[PDB]
Amino acid sequence: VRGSFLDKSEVTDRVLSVVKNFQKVDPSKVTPKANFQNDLGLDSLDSVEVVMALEEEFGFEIPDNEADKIQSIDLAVDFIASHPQAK
Amino acid sequence: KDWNTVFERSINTLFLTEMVRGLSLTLKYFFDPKVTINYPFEKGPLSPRFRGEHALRRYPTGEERCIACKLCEAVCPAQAITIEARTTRYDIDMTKCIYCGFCQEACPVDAIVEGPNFEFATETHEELLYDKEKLLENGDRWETEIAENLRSESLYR
Amino acid sequence: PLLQDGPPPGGFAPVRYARRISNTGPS
Amino acid sequence: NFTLNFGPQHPAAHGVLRLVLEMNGEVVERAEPHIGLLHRGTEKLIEYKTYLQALPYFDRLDYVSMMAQEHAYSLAVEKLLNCEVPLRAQYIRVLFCEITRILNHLLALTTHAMDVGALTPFLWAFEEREKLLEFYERVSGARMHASFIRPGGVAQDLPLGLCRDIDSFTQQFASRIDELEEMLTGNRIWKQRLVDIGTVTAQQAKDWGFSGVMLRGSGVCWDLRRAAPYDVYDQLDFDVPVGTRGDCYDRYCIRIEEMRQSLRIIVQCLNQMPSGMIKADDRKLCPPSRCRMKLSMESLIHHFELYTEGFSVPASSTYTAVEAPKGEFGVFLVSNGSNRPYRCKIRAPGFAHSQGLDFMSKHHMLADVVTIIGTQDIVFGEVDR
Amino acid sequence: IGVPPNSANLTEARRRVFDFFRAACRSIPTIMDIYNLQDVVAPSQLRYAISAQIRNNAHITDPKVIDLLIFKGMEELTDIVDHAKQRHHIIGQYVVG
Amino acid sequence: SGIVATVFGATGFLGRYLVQQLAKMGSQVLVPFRGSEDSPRHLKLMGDLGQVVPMKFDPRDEDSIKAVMAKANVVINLIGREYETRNFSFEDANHHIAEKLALVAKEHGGIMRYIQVSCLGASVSSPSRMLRAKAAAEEAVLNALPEATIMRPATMIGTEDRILNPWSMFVKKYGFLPLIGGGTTKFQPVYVVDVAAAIVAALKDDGSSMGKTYELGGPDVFTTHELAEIMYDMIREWPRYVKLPFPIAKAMAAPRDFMVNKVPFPLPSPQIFNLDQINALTTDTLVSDNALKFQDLDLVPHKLKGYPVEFLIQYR
Amino acid sequence: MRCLPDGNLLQTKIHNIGATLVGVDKFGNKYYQKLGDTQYGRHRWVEYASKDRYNASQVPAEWHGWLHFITDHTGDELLS
Amino acid sequence: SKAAEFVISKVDDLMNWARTGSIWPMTFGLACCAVEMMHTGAARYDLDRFGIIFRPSPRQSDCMIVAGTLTNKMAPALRKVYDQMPEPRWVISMGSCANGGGYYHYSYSVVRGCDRIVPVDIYVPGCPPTAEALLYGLLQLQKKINRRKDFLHWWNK
Amino acid sequence: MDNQFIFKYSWETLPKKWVKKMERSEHGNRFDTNTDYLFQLLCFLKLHTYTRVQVLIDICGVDYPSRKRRFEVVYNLLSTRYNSRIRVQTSADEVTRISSVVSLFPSAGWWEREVWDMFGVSFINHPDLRRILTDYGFEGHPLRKDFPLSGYVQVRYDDPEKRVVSEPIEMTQEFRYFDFA
Amino acid sequence: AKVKQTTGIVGLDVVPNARAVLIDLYSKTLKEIQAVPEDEGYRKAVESFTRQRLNVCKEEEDWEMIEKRLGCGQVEELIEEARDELTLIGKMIEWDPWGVPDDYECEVIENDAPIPKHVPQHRPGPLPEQFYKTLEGLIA
Ligand SMILES: NC(=O)C1=CN([C@@H]2O[C@H](COP(=O)(O)OP(=O)(O)OC[C@H]3O[C@@H](n4cnc5c(N)ncnc54)[C@H](OP(=O)(O)O)[C@@H]3O)[C@@H](O)[C@H]2O)C=CC1
Ligand SMILES: CCCCCCCCCCCC(=O)SCCNC(=O)CCNC(=O)[C@H](O)C(C)(C)COP(=O)(O)O
Ligand code: SF4
Ligand code: SF4
Ligand code: SF4
Repeated sequence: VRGSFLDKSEVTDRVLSVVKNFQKVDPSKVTPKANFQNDLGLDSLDSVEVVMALEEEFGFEIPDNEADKIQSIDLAVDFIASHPQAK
Repeated sequence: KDWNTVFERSINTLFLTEMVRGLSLTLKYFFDPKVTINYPFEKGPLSPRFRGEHALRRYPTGEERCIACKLCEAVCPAQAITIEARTTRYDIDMTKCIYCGFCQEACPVDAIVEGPNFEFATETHEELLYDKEKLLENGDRWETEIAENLRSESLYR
Repeated sequence: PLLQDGPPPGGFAPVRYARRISNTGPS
Repeated sequence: NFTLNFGPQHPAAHGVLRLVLEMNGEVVERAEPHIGLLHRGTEKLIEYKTYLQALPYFDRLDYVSMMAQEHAYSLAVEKLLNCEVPLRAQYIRVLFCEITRILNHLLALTTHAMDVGALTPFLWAFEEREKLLEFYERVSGARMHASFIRPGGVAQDLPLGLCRDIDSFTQQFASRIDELEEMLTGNRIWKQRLVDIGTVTAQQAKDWGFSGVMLRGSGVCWDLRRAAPYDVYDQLDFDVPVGTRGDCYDRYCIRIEEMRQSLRIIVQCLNQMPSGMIKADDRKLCPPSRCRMKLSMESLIHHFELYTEGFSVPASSTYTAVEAPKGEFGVFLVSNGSNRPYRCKIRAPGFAHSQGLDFMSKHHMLADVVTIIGTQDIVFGEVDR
Repeated sequence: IGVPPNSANLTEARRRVFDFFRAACRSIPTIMDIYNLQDVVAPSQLRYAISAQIRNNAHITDPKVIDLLIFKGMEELTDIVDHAKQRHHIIGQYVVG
Repeated sequence: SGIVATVFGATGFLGRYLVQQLAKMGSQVLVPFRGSEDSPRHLKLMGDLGQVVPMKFDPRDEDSIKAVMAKANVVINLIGREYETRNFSFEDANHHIAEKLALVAKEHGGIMRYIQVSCLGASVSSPSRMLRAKAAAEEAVLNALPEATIMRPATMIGTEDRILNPWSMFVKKYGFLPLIGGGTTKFQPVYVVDVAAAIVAALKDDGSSMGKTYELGGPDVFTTHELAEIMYDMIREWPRYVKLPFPIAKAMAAPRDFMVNKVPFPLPSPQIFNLDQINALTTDTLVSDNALKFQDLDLVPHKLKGYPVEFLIQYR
Repeated sequence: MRCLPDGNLLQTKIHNIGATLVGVDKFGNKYYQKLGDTQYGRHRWVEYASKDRYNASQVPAEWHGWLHFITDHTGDELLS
Repeated sequence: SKAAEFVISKVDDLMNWARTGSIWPMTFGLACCAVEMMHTGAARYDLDRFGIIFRPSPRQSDCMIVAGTLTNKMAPALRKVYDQMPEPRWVISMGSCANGGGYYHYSYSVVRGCDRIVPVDIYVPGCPPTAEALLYGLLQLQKKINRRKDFLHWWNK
Repeated sequence: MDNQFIFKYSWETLPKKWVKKMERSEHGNRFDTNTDYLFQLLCFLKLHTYTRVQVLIDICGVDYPSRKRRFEVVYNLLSTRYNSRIRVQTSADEVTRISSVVSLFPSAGWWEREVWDMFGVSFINHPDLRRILTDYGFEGHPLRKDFPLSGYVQVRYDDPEKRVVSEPIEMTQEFRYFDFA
Repeated sequence: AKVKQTTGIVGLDVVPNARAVLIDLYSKTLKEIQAVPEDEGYRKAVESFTRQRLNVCKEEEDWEMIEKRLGCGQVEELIEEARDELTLIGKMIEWDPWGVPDDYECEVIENDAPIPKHVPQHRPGPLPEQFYKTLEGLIA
């Protein structure tokens, strides 16, 4: 059978790895609920960087008026885990 | 508007009447003599003012006319003249030069001129970097025509 | 010198500049 | 919409012409010229030249109408210097300007005609062009880039016998114009290629800065020779042809008529040509005679100064325009008191005309684009500078 | 489409910066294809170079200077994408690979 | 630089890259050519006005040789040929000319640096007659000039190479690519630009390169099958390898070698089925561990994938 | 016999018919004129000494002006 | 080989005769020099009469005339057109701009000579060269083509 | 409509805060205005019955390095209705955007592109503001006085890359500056 | 009284009811200009020439007489100018450029360097008398 949404666990692992290997994120604060700005020492430019990295890894563009709400890993995974364009 | 004018317009359109005149006067030129010049046996007309290949001139004694005043180097719009100094170096980059004749106007002793030669195409760029000895050879080769042209043109300049 | 290139005494002959008609064709 | 990228890398259509067209089938939706392929930094170069050394740059802008740009630059320099030109020089300037206009119109008309497939008029017209190039060479020693018209007048006087040969040319030129016309004017194919092509309203022509034939084709009676006369144009009889439809056919007819009027002006200049000096007599701005410089100290000093430093122009700025064959050609000259122009902005009519190609060619066929380019009379030396 | 007015303050200028950075990053795959870089450099290195260029100017406090820098960056991106001049280890002004 | 270099054999593959690099360093380059004046035409754009000077010479004539060499203090020889013509044998093209050039350089007296370019597999006990002649030429040049420097590049890769281009042509014309030895021979192919850079570096040193032979191999070791795959990734085509055993390949490469020295007219050059190169494919040609590599010239060779094979874009 | 392959030389031989010999230079080039009016009375041309390998640069300076209508003086009068 | 050389020289003479008698230039009409080039092809000089026919496509061309200033923006277009020309091919540089940058030599936007982009066979000096000067340059090209010995060089290779 | 009438009538009718300087001279009538009033002044001159300045002849920049606002932008305009010319000028610096007049004069489009290319002055609301004369990827603004005459880079064919490429300039014979002052 | 067949200007259509159109436009203008302060010179200039033109149009019934007395082009061009003046009156209410600022400075220069007769010079000729009446009324 053919589906339309990526699995939640797969998206969680993918986003976790992307944040872990980014540039300035020690893979010890990276939890499935960790916030970019308050808990990862990332400025707004770096958070935009990470969100743009989320786009390449899942192969689709996230709307600008929607990226403003993806501030942690949980909100991210909530977004990509239900978006049909995700691959 | 009227049956006659409509009929005449129709006939002219159908019979291509206006296309005939173009055919006719194209055919008239067919039998007339041609204006082509049989180069290189025949040449186009030129004037004593023609601005061709530069040349350096000497007095009849054999002494060079140039006294290294550097006026031609100063006026040259293309900066194609390089002089060290009588000159010990006098270079004209024939590929920078715009063949304007300013240098000949500036020269106070009629030393540098643009002579009448226009047939000096080369196979290399370096042959178009004229040095002093080449310019003096040009002057020796074209001296009689250059002098005749100068005699002709001295009544205007 | 005192001789300059110019028109001859009386000027040059008149020249036409306008189109000439041509009524050629049996029509 | 598909995109056809058209660059003719040959003088069939300009040579550096580069067009991006959006098409709906064979219908043109948008024409976008890409220019700068002949941008040579002329305006920057001029700032490093004396006013005399800058003069040859103007021969190379609209390099089909050499002496007209020479004339415009000389006029701007004369205006800033308050320099008085002798009458004989004025007449020679106008005579050569109208010869140039004929040279330009012949080239423009017949290259357009060859573009739309009429081959013979090009050869016929270029023989007459060769005769006019001979007058350029007889006065300057150059067929094209004469650098003959200068601040203060002209470089040299006419050689003996030139006026007679020009008169001989004028006696036969009308028949040549008539032959070109009979080849083109009444031919149904020529009319089908040009009638209602590239229509321009008077409001559009004003909005897009059109000038010359591009403006007069739309019914606007405007010619700088009459609106802002210079040299001896106010002593001369000529008509200003204007169009009624504003299309390519009207502009073709206007160019033919302009050649006829130029012939008229040349005849008048030949008959009214006076004797006297061809250079302004102010001994601080004009070269002395060769014999004077070899005989008189003051003359030698002035010659040395003129050919090394050049003359100075008092600090000021002005815009000067002439009716060039392609339209209004203008120079915005800024002087700082020194011997070199501080700024020289060149206003080329082809720049305005080519900018208008988008609105002119809208909703026309692909084959009409070359027709519209030809009616604009674009030379990229002046467009790009 | 048209050239916008100058940013009134640093907040709106920062917003324009973020928009330019997004537009530059989203054009990376096109650049990789055009210059054939698959076996020469990773896309993230391009992203990193763009962000480093943005960071080296992080001390600017005048919104007009920021607007001009953004305009120049847009022009350079457009020339890189639309009118690519392929060299080998060099894209525009950056040593790649 | 005040170096005046006479580069023999500069109208071939490696010559253009070498002349470009020599002109970059400011050297004056003399380019002897044997045939049409259009053969060195592509070299004239390199360098400034007067810096690159092509000159007609004849190989089988000593006067012309010293004539083109009369103005130089550096001589680089690139002359060689991997096949045979009725006029020039393997030993004639790869040994006699090189020895003659070395002798003329000795009688010249002014040649500070002499560089002779050889092949990596050049040895006396080589299956390839061209490699045997190459080793003989190496010995002859060294005996005539003990201070000369020897380069031994591997199969070179580039826009005008004679390995990837023939493979692409054959594939696009037939649909399949043969493998002469089952696609198992190993070799370290090398970017041609790196070979040119190594020659320039040996010309630039403080004198340490004289008397020594350098083995210039690419960074990586491949099988002929492994290279055929870079060609297919790059030419965006579906691969289809066919095993041609050695005796069969030698059979299909036998006619030209047989009738080249018999028929009195020229033959087309071999692309894939050259007998000598097939013989060379029998053994593996690798850079020896005891030799001098791109290191000891302070150079790192470029990897093949990407830029060295970018010319393969033209075949898609 | 050079007329058959060289049509350029043939045109000169044809137009030499009825022409007047004006002079010969030091290289043996021959100079002819007609005194008519076809190309606006321009009827001066040179027959080069070498019927093959002729080249325009072989016209000496004394005759170059006459050939290009720069002057009405022939090469002989200039040399005297 | 007392008989092979004669036949080879005859073959080469035939090849050179064919290639000199049918030269099909493509014109790169960039600036003012293109106008003098147009005059060369016109009735007075009639390049047609020498067998010279101007072609629109580099694919049918044997020669490229670079007539005018070459800018940095245009250089890639010139090189690509040259690369589409089938062998044998020749390049004529016409005028000071194409030869060495001319009046624009010191500009920030101009290529200082087209021989930086393509190999040049003949340089025609002048600004612009007269139409007759271009014709002389084309006759020099014929002279260069007539030294070719393609068949002999290939026989010996 | 002579230059005395234009000067007097414009003094009487224009809003005072639009014009900082008014010159009457045979070299041309000249109005200087702040950048924020340029658009409105040009619209007034175009639309008003007694001026009818319908043709924008050109726009050009002039560089004055000794000035805090180094650039001066000059608008040359023509009234075919009254056979008169007017010059309107405003000053600008390297970072301050000025208003485009394309919506008033469509001919301004390319002249503004040229000012941006040559001098680096930007134009608000210009629909398509990119370089128009220089080579793609050009850096700098050549008509600035501090930009060197020969520029910074040149191009040549590179056989190993099989393409035309750009390198830093190298001059065989440098431009000689002759100082006659 | 004869209807005009062409204006001779491409894109400028004939307006056969040009008198009524002109009267309506001028009346609209004289109404809408009252939103400008009475002290502003723009308002006085517009009222002056608009009232003169309106009076001419009201008096003359034949458009040829209107064109002749005005000295200002065809009635179609007079309509273009009236519409443009109305448009300008709207933009000027919206811009509110009126009044004089507190620290208002303005440099006048009357440069009198002469220029030669032969250089291009615009010499249109005298305007219709109403232009000078408008100007002198503005000065007074
Ligand atoms: N894969 C490779 O390319 C490898 C090559 N080499 C060797 O390196 C050198 C350069 O290689 P490459 O550039 O590819 O070689 P090419 O075959 O491409 O070029 C050979 C050069 O030598 C000239 N030449 C050949 N035979 C003669 C002859 N009889 N007389 C005079 N000149 C002659 C050619 O002249 P012309 O053009 O006139 O025929 C040409 O200039 C050669 O020695 C080659 O064998 C080393 C290892 C591998
Ligand atoms: C192949 C590439 C093609 C495109 C290349 C384009 C190159 C463009 C080069 C110029 C780009 C710029 O500098 S664009 C101008 C950038 N300058 C500024 O933004 C100054 C203000 N500073 C800040 O906003 C913060 O310091 C900041 C850290 C930035 C974010 O804020 P945070 O701290 O809250 O994260
Ligand atoms: S002709 Fe003009 S550009 Fe050439 S060297 Fe003489 S003065 Fe200089
Ligand atoms: S102007 Fe005449 S005399 Fe002076 S340097 Fe030049 S050539 Fe010699
Ligand atoms: S060489 Fe002279 S005529 Fe030819 S394009 Fe350049 S400037 Fe124009």
